[PDB]
Amino acid sequence: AEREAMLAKTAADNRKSAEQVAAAQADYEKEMAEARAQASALRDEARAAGRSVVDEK
Amino acid sequence: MSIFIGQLIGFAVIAFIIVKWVVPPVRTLMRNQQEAVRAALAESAEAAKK
Repeated sequence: AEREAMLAKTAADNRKSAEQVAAAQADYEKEMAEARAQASALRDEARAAGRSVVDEK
Repeated sequence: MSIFIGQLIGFAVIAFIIVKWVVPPVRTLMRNQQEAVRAALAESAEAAKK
């Protein structure tokens, strides 16, 4: 029974590992993309504020 | 006396036959299964490490 357990769990752990490398890659990429998107939005807001201040002045 | 000896020679022949032609397949069969199980334990260990 435990022979079986080990074989199957080893299967799922190599599964976990193969899925977890992809999950770490995807999560790092998602966090990086979110940070870059927020940076771009901050730069765009800075440009919009510059346009507003130049227009008002 | 004579019967014992003759059946003892017969047992010697049987032992030789099994050791030469029956022992190699079975012992090594068990042996191959053994190798397999140990290497499976090994794969499990590796996966745990992974």
